[PDB]
This record gives sequence, C-alpha cells and structure tokens, in this order.
Amino acid sequence: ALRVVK
Amino acid sequence: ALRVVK
Amino acid sequence: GKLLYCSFCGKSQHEVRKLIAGPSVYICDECVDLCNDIIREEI
Amino acid sequence: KLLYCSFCGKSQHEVRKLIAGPSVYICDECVDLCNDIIREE
Ligand SMILES: [Zn+2]
Ligand SMILES: [Zn+2]
Repeated sequence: ALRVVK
Repeated sequence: ALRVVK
Repeated sequence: GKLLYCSFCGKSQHEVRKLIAGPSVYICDECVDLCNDIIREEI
Repeated sequence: KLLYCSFCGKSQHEVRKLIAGPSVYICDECVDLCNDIIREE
C-alpha cells in the first residue's frame, strides 16, 4: 500500500 | 544520491 | 551478500527486476511503477 | 508533522510530490531518477 503525502 | 543494488 | 528488501513492498532483491538504494532505504521497480501511476494520476 | 523524502532528504515543502510507504517516503524527483535507472538497464 502507498499513500499520497503531497 | 541513489545507487543501484540490482 | 546480505538479503536486501524493497522498503515499500517488502520483496527481496531476488524477487524484483531492479532494487534502488537511498541512504538507508530501498525501492524496487514495481513500486517505482506504482509511484508513477500516482504522480501521473491515472490507471 | 514535517515529512522528508527518505531517498534525497528534501522536505515535503521542497518537492512537488511525496509518496509514502511503511515508514518510508519518496519524492517526485527521486522517482524520476529511478525511472531513468530502470529505463537505462
Ligand atoms: Zn517494492
Ligand atoms: Zn527525493
């Protein structure tokens, strides 16, 4: 899983 | 700096 | 001769096409691909 | 909380994009270089 910080 | 391991 | 793993997906250098190292982290070609889709914003 | 790219050290305010995995972060600039590496060999 990945997440967008910016 | 980025380096290639493989 | 130590087993190195992608810091994002956990796959080892022996499971991916390429493994790139930062100072104390690693990323494989597969995760680089996922990052591209995100930065591109499309699937 | 201020976050930094784990690969180049730049803060989120210095890059265009920042993506995170489990206790790891990477910016657009590093992703860009990674693509060059992958497309290189
Ligand atoms: Zn990976
Ligand atoms: Zn970076």
